[PDB]
Amino acid sequence: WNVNPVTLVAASGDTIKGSAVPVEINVRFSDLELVYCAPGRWEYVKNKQI
Amino acid sequence: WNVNPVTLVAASGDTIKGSAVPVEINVRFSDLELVYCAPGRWEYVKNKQI
Repeated sequence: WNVNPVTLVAASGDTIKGSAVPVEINVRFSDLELVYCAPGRWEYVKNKQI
Repeated sequence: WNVNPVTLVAASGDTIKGSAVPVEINVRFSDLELVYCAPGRWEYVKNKQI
């Protein structure tokens, strides 16, 4: 990540956050903690890495 | 930790960070989180005691 990054795709339905469009991560190091959150949501730890 | 300090060690092999010389964790609490990272690197969260 950076270089060729993530492409994060939630499929329709319950959003990860906001408008559900696929999120991308430039952040060089990164680690992704995401849970399905009862209001039909996928939590994402904001800006983080090692 | 604090008090009697830690010693993290990188000896030859791959560098933890930078020069691989042993990095010493002073701080009272600490959380040691490192990976073996394909650029031969062991990255640990700075600060992030418990």
